Amino acid sequence: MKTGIVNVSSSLNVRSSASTSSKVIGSLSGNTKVTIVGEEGAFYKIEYKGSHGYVAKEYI
Repeated sequence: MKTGIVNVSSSLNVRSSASTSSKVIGSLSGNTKVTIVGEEGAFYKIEYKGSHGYVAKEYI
């Protein structure tokens, strides 16, 4: 139930998987609400903008 808050930094690149080679695919907004839904590697799974992208958990 409890959601996580994205670290209101200044910039954050969203990948397509727990791989850097995946490259960028979209940009997420800080302070955005995301209902976590699983995790893999040094990244977590989320669902926003009707789409899904991986994000670092260490930064959050």
